[PDB]
Amino acid sequence: AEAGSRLLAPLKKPLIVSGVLQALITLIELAPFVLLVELARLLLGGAEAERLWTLGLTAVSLIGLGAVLAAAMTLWLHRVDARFAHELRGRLLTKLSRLPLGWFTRRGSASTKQLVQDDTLALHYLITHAIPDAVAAVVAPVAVLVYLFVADWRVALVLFIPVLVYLVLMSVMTIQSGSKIAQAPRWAERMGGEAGAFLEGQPVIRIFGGAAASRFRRRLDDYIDFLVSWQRPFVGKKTLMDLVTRPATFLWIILVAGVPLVVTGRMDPVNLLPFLLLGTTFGARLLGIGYGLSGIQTGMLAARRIQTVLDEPELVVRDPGTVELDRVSFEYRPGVPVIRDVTLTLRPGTVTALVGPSGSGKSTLAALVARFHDVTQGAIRVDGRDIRTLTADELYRRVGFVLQDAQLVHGSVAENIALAEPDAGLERIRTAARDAQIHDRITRMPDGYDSVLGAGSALSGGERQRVTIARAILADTPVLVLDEATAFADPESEYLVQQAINRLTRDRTVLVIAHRLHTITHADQIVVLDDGRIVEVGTHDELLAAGGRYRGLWDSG
Amino acid sequence: IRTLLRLVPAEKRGAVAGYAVLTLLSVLLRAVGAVLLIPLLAALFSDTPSDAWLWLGWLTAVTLAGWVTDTNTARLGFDLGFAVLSRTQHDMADRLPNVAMSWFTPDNTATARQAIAATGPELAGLVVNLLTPLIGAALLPAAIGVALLFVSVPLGLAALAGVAVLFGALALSGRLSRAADKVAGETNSAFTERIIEFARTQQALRAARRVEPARSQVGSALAAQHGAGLRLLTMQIPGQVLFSLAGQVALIGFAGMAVWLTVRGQLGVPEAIALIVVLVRYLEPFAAIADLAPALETTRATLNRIQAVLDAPTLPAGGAAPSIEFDDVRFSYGDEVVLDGVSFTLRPGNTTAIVGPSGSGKTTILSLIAGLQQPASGRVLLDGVDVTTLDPEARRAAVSVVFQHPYLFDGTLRDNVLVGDPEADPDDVTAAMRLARVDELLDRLPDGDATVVGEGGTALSGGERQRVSIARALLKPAPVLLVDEATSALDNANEAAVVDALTADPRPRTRVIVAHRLASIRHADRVLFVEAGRVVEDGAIDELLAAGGRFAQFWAQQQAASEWAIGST
Ligand SMILES: Nc1ncnc2c1ncn2[C@@H]1O[C@H](COP(=O)(O)OP(=O)(O)O)[C@@H](O)[C@H]1O
Ligand SMILES: Nc1ncnc2c1ncn2[C@@H]1O[C@H](COP(=O)(O)OP(=O)(O)O)[C@@H](O)[C@H]1O
Ligand SMILES: [Zn+2]
Repeated sequence: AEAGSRLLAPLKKPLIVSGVLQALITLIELAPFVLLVELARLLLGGAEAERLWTLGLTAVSLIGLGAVLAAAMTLWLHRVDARFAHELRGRLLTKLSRLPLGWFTRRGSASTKQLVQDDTLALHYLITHAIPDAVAAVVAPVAVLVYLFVADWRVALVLFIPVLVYLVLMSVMTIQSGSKIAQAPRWAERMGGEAGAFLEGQPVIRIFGGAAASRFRRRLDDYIDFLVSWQRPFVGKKTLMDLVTRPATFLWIILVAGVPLVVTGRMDPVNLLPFLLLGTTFGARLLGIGYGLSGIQTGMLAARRIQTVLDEPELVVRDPGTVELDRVSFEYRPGVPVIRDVTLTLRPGTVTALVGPSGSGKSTLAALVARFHDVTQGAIRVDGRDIRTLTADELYRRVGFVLQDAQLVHGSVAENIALAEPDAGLERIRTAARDAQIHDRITRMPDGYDSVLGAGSALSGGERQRVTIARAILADTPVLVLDEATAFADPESEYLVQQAINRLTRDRTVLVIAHRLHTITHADQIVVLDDGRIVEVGTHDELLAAGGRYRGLWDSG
Repeated sequence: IRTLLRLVPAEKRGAVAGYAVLTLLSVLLRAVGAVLLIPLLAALFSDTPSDAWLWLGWLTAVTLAGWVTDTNTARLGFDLGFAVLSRTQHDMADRLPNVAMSWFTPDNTATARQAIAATGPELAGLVVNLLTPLIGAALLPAAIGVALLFVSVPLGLAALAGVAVLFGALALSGRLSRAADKVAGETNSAFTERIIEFARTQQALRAARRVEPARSQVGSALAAQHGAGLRLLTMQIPGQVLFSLAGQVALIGFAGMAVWLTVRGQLGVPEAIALIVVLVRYLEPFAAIADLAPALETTRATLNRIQAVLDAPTLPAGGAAPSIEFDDVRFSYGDEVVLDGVSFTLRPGNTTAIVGPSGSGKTTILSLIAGLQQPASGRVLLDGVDVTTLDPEARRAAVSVVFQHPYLFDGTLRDNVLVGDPEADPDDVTAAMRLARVDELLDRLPDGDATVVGEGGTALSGGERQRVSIARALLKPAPVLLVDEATSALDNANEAAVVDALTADPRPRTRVIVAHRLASIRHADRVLFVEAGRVVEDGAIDELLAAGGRFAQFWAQQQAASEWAIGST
């Protein structure tokens, strides 16, 4: 992994120390199985109880040493990682304050919580648990293998017969099901989607029923029969694959390989003893390597995702209230335009709206004017300056906006409307709310303007949208951008929201994403977009006389 | 856990018994094979090496019998795994349609998704990859303790007394490991609650040109919390180290006892060494149970989810226009009331409008009429017959509905319409197209109603989806019709289709509508305004308008909004 490696650059030196301390602890936890062989040697030699007590103290001292080393290394690694976690959480904080604002409206990507919380927990477990586990799970089997090879190469190599048989059986079961193995994750995901549809589409099945229930059950039975036909023929392979690694088979083959040697006098009876101590569970050791290494990939993926977030492009700054657009071309994906050669100019103080078929770059164009993104070709010149050359302090003082998904902010209502100018007094906020037609509801709250807002509250969607509108009042700009869907997203508050958004709109170079064709009857300008290209330009009456796309669309409704 | 024995079918009770008996046979055989090391190794290490052959003969016969019974157990395990997979999936598919819609909360829906989808490869191999190792390694230490008891009762007691100690050690290790991981995850999540709050609102802050103070505040909070977060770490120290120390101090204690008896004279050196080897075989099964802790935990979670599916509260059980009746009906998700004191008796052949704000339970009322759920309180009846007490055929064929969502099942347009009545003739289909205004879409489609309208087939907008949804309810011959829609001015064909549907439908049947717009609920004979789940007004449209109540104010405000535009007053 390249990105994951780049994220874990400052932890390489501590993690190398962890990979040695745990490799040491693994040997020390296998040491008493050497001292038992030594004890058997002494008892064959009949050494006096003093040497016996010396070896009994050696073993308990090594056990204490290996139990203290693990505690010390855990304590040290949980403070190596605990400060790298702080560094990462403080670095993502700076990165989040420099991404393009459209990044947080991305699609086909992990959620923010899945990117900052889960991918940090899976990194904490990559460092503190999974790397110790994965170095222990490789030191233990390899140390056991080399020790048993030192004891006797004959019975040591015999341990590989069951391992070779297991690998041969796994390979034979894999090659005969390569297409099935490839299909299985895809069928799992497809059936997950089908189950989701069957669950969210439950009421149709419950009431209308008929073909839908039978179709879902048929797909479920097809998946079940796919699994059964896949794995039923391999039961003959997959049962004998398990017996070969069982400790009883290892014990039997150890004894069949050693007892002839002992009786024939070809190896001392103590050289067989290490295999009995350690080599019995050797099969279950190598099966632990795979689960050990599986714990590194799950966290390396999280490291890759966080580094991908950290590698995103930043909101670059380069170099009369009139919004301009000239040869505006914008691509979401590589070489996939949605806006193509849009040239437009809005006079100061004019309420402008743009229309078109749903999914034609209208909201994308409005956001681009608001600078949620930067156009690939062309330039949007507000007051003669390209937006790309203005800082977040300057541009967003000249171009405010209230799009959909209005966001509340921590603090009370007084310090939720006055984010632009926190020095503003409560009276200014109150008159702003009165202009926004939200002062009536705020006074009805038990705490008035002192009610604490944040992630959630008792306010509905329309009410918090009105609060954001009131905030936009204080963030005075000669320009504004809007989405008409906000004007009627809340039917109960639709009238008050309309009055508020109109009051905000007054005497400002307002751009609106218009959907209802009847709402642009007396706007100052109208434009039509098709496949990212301009088709019609003019006022309401001019386009009515044109008889083109807009007239056909409005005659349909 | 008793769930796993509940999942197995009644057919395979002849395989459950033949699996348990052969598992006990394999456990006793493994214990005997471990205990047979005592005379075998005693002859091996003594001054008569050749004597060990006979006990090697018994050991190899024991091993081959273990091979045969283990093959039988694993074959029956795979077969019973497929059988219980099929039983579990089919019982889930036969349960969920009968599960009340109240059970389908977002978290319950997610668990049901995982149970139906994610539990495929597991239940095919639970009893063979988990129960066989777990049961064969949990009963082997005690079995060896029993077997050594027949060699020396004090020796068997010494072996068996440690089994309880080491199982307690495994329980302690598991507790102190998983609790430590829980605490670690909780601390990691709590630290990052600030960054979520920042990231969600960072567009709003940017619009307020106040990003830098918020970033500095969150960074200062992170630094302050990490200052205390890098101290006082104790919990995970006795984690895996605890068991790794228990399963080594036990080995040293037992070996030291064996050599203490050796010097005391009760045992010889070969017996002491063979007992050391056997008392090591006594300890190896505890490692296997430790390695099965993650798999056992995951399987326990999945079996808990499957038991959640298999324990959801099912709905009990017991062609002119009917009458739908409501008597003090209430419904609530948790303690949040959705319906409060709703009562009506709509006469057959009537048309009624249920209206109000989104906080009410209009769609809840329609779903209760349709029999999607048992009401929390009150009684919902079809001419005095409670909906839950109908035969399934009558319940499914009683009501036709148009949902808030379209719920298109990704089929063809003809398939999307014919679910209302697959047995109907093409003339009824044509009537449905005429009334629902989908014929305008037939003008666009290449193949017409046979064209695929799936998510990847055709990118239909909201208007087409709602029109075909209207056609679905129109086609069905159900004696009762209901409509709940979210029609808007985005596509004006929607309201025209609804107006044609609820008016020109020639069949006689009770009709209900739920909508927000004006100038379309006129055709409803009655009106039932609802506020916070309680009916507040009743009567006709014009009657309520003349009465000057809540409906009149709603009409006035929505009329003012509808006439409004952008650019001037
Ligand atoms: N990541 C993206 N997000 C949004 N739209 C995208 C993306 N990539 C490509 N597009 C295209 O750009 C168009 C923008 O549609 P838009 O007018 O914004 O819809 P809406 O008016 O509902 O916001 C879409 O029709 C879509 O095909
Ligand atoms: N806790 C909840 N979880 C999911 N859905 C809910 C919950 N509470 C209410 N609802 C939804 O609200 C609906 C009833 O309110 P209704 O007045 O129909 O809203 P709307 O006007 O948006 O249709 C129900 O159909 C139900 O789906
Ligand atoms: Zn930890």
